[PDB]
Amino acid sequence: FQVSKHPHYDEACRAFAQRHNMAKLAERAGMNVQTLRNKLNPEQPHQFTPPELWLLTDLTEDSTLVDGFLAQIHCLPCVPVNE
Amino acid sequence: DFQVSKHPHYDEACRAFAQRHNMAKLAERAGMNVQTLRNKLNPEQPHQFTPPELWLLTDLTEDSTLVDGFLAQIHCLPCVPVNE
Repeated sequence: FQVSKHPHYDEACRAFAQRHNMAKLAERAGMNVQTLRNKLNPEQPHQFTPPELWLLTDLTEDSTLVDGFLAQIHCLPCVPVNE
Repeated sequence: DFQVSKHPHYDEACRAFAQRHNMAKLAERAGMNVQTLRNKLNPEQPHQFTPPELWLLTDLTEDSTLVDGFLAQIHCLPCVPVNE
């Protein structure tokens, strides 16, 4: 695995802020709304933690953050499995 | 979908990753403090890796233990490379 040139995670972060209401999502996740914007802003040094990435993915049922996380290291998107 | 699992998948991967690799040698390659680097892999400590930190360590070690545990904590199969 090698880190890519194209910012796949940065484009996944900007797109995640596009779809969801940041005020409502930050409240449900118990996050300061400005800190959530910063961790989604590739212009700011704030970054998500693994527990934060799972929580936001769980509440929204959207894999944008995780899929962009995987493409940066050339992994295909999450393929879930149940049972 | 994408629900959080109650098993410590990412935690157990952090322990296995920490045991497999020398922490001092990885810290000087990754440009991190060796004590901070252990804290991220110690589940009993609240320190966590940032997304750039996980890509770098996966790059330097060519070991997908942390990424696969990251995927397993929310019910994703292990990483399948793109391979150009």
